Amino acid sequence: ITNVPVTVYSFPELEPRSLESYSARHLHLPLRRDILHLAVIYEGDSTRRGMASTKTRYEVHGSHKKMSPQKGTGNARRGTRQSPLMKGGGKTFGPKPRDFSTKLNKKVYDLAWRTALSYRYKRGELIVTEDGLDLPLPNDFLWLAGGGKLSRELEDGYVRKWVHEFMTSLNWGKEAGRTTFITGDKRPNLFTGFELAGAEGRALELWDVDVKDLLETGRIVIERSALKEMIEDHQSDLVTRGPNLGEVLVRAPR
Amino acid sequence: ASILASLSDNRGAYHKRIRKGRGPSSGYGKTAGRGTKGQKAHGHVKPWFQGGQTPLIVSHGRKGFVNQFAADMSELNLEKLQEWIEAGRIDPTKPITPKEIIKSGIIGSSIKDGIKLLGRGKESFKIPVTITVSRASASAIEAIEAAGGKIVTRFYTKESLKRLVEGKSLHTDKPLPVGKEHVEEILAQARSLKKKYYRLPDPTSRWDIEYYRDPAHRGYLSHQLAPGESPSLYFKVPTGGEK
RNA sequence: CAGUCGCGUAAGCGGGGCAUAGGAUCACAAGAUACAAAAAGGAAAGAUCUUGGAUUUUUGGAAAAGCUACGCUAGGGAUAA
RNA sequence: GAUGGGGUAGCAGAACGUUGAGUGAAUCUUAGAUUUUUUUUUUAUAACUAAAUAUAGAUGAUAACUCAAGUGAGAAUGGU
RNA sequence: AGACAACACUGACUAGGAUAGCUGGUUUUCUGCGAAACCUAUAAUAGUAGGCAAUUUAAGUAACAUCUUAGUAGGUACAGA
RNA sequence: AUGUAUUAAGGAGAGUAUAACUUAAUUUAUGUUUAUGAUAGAGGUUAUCAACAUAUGAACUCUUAGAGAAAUUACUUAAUAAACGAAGUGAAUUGAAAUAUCUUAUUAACUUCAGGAAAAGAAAUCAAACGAGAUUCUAUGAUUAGUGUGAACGAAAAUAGAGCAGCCUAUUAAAAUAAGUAAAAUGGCUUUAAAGCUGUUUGAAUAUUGUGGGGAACCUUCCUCAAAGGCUAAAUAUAAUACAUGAGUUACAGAGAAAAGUACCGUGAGGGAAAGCUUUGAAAUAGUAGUUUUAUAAGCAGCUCAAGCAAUAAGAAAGCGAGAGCGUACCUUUUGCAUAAUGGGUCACCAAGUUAAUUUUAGAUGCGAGCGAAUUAGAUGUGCAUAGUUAAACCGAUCAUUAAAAUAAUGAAUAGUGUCUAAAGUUAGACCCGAAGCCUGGUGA
Ligand SMILES: [K+]
Ligand SMILES: [K+]
Ligand SMILES: [K+]
Ligand SMILES: [K+]
Ligand SMILES: [K+]
Ligand SMILES: [K+]
Ligand SMILES: [K+]
Ligand SMILES: [Mg+2]
Ligand SMILES: [Mg+2]
Ligand SMILES: [Mg+2]
Ligand SMILES: [Mg+2]
Ligand SMILES: [Mg+2]
Ligand SMILES: [Mg+2]
Ligand SMILES: [Mg+2]
Ligand SMILES: [Mg+2]
Ligand SMILES: [Mg+2]
Ligand SMILES: [Mg+2]
Ligand SMILES: [Mg+2]
Ligand SMILES: [Mg+2]
Ligand SMILES: [Mg+2]
Ligand SMILES: [Mg+2]
Ligand SMILES: [Mg+2]
Ligand SMILES: [Mg+2]
Ligand SMILES: [Mg+2]
Ligand SMILES: [Mg+2]
Ligand SMILES: [Mg+2]
Ligand SMILES: [Mg+2]
Ligand SMILES: [Mg+2]
Ligand SMILES: [Mg+2]
Ligand SMILES: [Mg+2]
Ligand SMILES: [Mg+2]
Ligand SMILES: [Mg+2]
Ligand SMILES: [Mg+2]
Ligand SMILES: [Mg+2]
Ligand SMILES: [Mg+2]
Ligand SMILES: [Mg+2]
Ligand SMILES: [Mg+2]
Ligand SMILES: [Mg+2]
Ligand SMILES: [Mg+2]
Ligand SMILES: [Mg+2]
Ligand SMILES: [Mg+2]
Ligand SMILES: [Mg+2]
Ligand SMILES: [Mg+2]
Ligand SMILES: [Mg+2]
Ligand SMILES: [Mg+2]
Ligand SMILES: [Mg+2]
Ligand SMILES: [Mg+2]
Repeated sequence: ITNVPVTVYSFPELEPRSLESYSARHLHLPLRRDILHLAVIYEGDSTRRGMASTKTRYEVHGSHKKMSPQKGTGNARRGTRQSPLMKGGGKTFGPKPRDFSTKLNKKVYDLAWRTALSYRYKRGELIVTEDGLDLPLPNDFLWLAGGGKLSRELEDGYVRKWVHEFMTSLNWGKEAGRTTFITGDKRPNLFTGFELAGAEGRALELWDVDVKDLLETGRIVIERSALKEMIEDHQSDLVTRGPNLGEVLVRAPR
Repeated sequence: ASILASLSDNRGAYHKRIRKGRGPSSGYGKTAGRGTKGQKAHGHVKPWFQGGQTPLIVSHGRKGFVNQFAADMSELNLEKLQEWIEAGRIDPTKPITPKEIIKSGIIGSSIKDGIKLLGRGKESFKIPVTITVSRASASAIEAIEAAGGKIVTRFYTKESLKRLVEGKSLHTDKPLPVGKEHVEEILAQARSLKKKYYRLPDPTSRWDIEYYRDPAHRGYLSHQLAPGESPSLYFKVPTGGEK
């Protein structure tokens, strides 16, 4: 079949409420290890700082006078003191601050983004959720935190406990790998809840996700709108002349 | 186990790395593949050096010159123009101007000094079109008209073609009128535009003027000629009779 | 093969000499070709073809004299006592 | 009941090891992780078994795959 | 006196800025193949380039080597005057 | 190392509560918040058991009045390093396989002057018949045009980005619009012959009602601009300080300096160290212990054969080895080395095909007559290929030569492009170590 379904769940209860349809070239591509490899190694080269510096014999401090007479000493002839053979000499082929970044075609990088997204779809590790996804922290606790009655120490000591027992019930905690929450924008509860308890998972903004982030944890919990915006930006391989992108087969029962 | 711990490139993609001067059993050890105490081992030989013998470029000399004033045309064939019309990429009902030729991808993404229509596949071209190019071969002018079309070779420049695709200049297959009579007619057309549109330049040199002033090339300036007049600005058609 | 000349009845022969011993480019000079002509019309200076002047004789083509026992450095023992 | 088997200059292919990084908020460790040694085995530039000595819960070690090099020294009247 | 000018003077010391067709050195293992010291040119003859030609692995083969049979080129050893 | 922010004169001597810094070397006050902070006590030397903010007393000598042998004299409310900027002057090593033109190189260096930056700057600019619209910095354009015998050197238009600002009534005080000037000859610089700079000798014109300059020898038409008068912030250079980042260093590393321009060397200019911590303890080397062999023998000390000794005990033989035989170290360099040819006292550590740009190839892989990049509606951003041919254009699936042409012949025609891995050509230190010498600025009688 050319199109594959994508169930949309309600994050708190994980109830299937809507059904969307995506192309088979979006979430059902063959697994290409070479293509995924080239996109992961391409991202590491860009994150590298590449600033290591070393001095050569033409940069080491000191005078370029000849150390000893050419003849008559009875020792090996020597020139300047900055030679690689001397004690404090410079490294000939030492590291220098340069650019470690490589290039990768946009169409190849966009194929690896959808190949890593299909690897999670066929394994059941891609759980799309309705927009607005945020950790449903208790209401009374949120009333105290905002009030300022609770201290910072206790405010963090509770979130760490709730997030732990909330992720173990869902079997999404450190036991079953970890979870990555990908939302459109930053959310207070979600992002602040996974900054204090990071062993259970992490949260990321759509603009801060890489092909490597889609393969690290155990599952990817992405919003409905975020997923559509991720495939629309990484379909340069497909739309060059369309394919089903978020078509609603079953609408939410208002 | 983990997906990140199981990814790799195809084996054929990887090639042996040769680190010279790292032992005898590597095959590139002591001398590192240089030989034994020569100029190629101690220093470097100039690339142009032949041992002292004079090169052929000096014995024979460099022949000819490189023309720095020749125009660079984007060659377009009828074999390819027909394929674009059958595919729905060039609407033949409307005039096929340079703006529509460049934005169609038929001559590529490179804009050059002009576009010349060649006559490859002229025997299979039977679509009536109204094309306007910079030049056209004799074999293409008859094929375009044999099918019931119209062709006009206008004068363009590299900057003029860019402004056409950029919308900064409107296309027109007629030269600018000269004379006091037309001053108003043209000024009125400019006011109604309500937008700054650059004008397409006209040929100023002797050659370019003569190229578009003759009917053989279907030049846009051919009207300025008489049935007995010649396109040349200097030569004239002699008279044959008893004198 | 094309062009067009000579000799010969004709067939045919002739792109120097019975054969084997005369160096380029660049620059310069004399002719032709009509290619390009730095806004444009011309031109200059260039390009193509033909041709000429060379102990360019270290003749695949640098405009070039010596001393050191006051001597120096890098090598060779690939050449000496 | 396949064929082939010395090698300098030199050309070519396939690997190991070293240092750092990714997977790694991973795995293992007083029921002994790590211990420059000794020992045992395995077609083995390597790892492994066991022993002896000391005592760490991570600023510890680590398989596998991949990434990047200040990556491999009996030879320079070499340097410290 | 080529004497002296603060270890140095046929031109001091010091800082900055070189080259060396020359000499020496160039670090782990396994596996496969495997030369040349000849020709031509060179301000060359310790060098270098182009060939011959070592290697890699793809297209070809009426390839290449050897013998047999038939044929051909050319004048040595020998022998002769 | 880079980036960001802020700032725009640096050092020394001697002295002092030895965390406290200037003979006052631990001054004196104010406001706020103080555990829900900030990021109901004890303690004035048994001290500073308080942080932030805002004020405040003191702060010596020399560089630095004059003199002089700087830190002295004698006087007195005496006082400003380097790097970067501009102009002037201006080499040589080097390459061309020598070497003169050339290159190195409007370089290094020196001199002057100037500020926190400076310089430059709102067209007598570029373009080409369409138009752009000051200066400065980065990239492409561009191993291009072009010059040069060569080796090599080498633009601009334009595009992208950083900034963006225009004016004379200049936001700081300036013009009655510029004559010994433009320009020419000649001697040079620069350079493509133009334009620009310049010593010498000469020497114009008055605005598109077409006056003057420029558009790369030169004339002409046209286009464009308006010299001989000026102002202007930002993006840029350098240094100091703070902070951020790191498949950067972790003690022979990083820096020359983890207490450093100190110790020490030199008359001097100048040269210039070693050295961390409580952890771990490798090899070489030295003195011993256990097992074993050794005083009739001519061993690169290994290898082949091997008696015997060696475990107080059931089991279990590592090691040392008499005796017999084989074997003339290693590397480099050479036709050829045990060579009495080169190099090494031993061990440990440092120590050599790397990086960038550009130009290619193979393999793998993405797209595909397109590729790549870059981006409500439109446009925007190098390049390569898609058509070949010729000296070159016209021409064109045909083109070139045949002084007219013409199948007469001959030659040339069919998937590209991006990325990764690896090997490479070119230019840079270019795999590493090593000269004698040349030039410039300083030092010393
Ligand atoms: K004498
Ligand atoms: K020469
Ligand atoms: K050129
Ligand atoms: K002015
Ligand atoms: K030891
Ligand atoms: K020795
Ligand atoms: K190394
Ligand atoms: Mg020097
Ligand atoms: Mg160092
Ligand atoms: Mg890489
Ligand atoms: Mg070899
Ligand atoms: Mg080689
Ligand atoms: Mg090679
Ligand atoms: Mg050698
Ligand atoms: Mg050689
Ligand atoms: Mg002209
Ligand atoms: Mg000769
Ligand atoms: Mg010859
Ligand atoms: Mg054999
Ligand atoms: Mg072999
Ligand atoms: Mg141990
Ligand atoms: Mg050594
Ligand atoms: Mg004498
Ligand atoms: Mg003397
Ligand atoms: Mg063999
Ligand atoms: Mg031989
Ligand atoms: Mg010669
Ligand atoms: Mg030589
Ligand atoms: Mg005979
Ligand atoms: Mg004073
Ligand atoms: Mg004074
Ligand atoms: Mg430039
Ligand atoms: Mg004026
Ligand atoms: Mg003048
Ligand atoms: Mg002029
Ligand atoms: Mg001039
Ligand atoms: Mg002028
Ligand atoms: Mg001109
Ligand atoms: Mg150090
Ligand atoms: Mg250490
Ligand atoms: Mg005995
Ligand atoms: Mg020896
Ligand atoms: Mg070390
Ligand atoms: Mg090392
Ligand atoms: Mg290969
Ligand atoms: Mg072409
Ligand atoms: Mg005296």
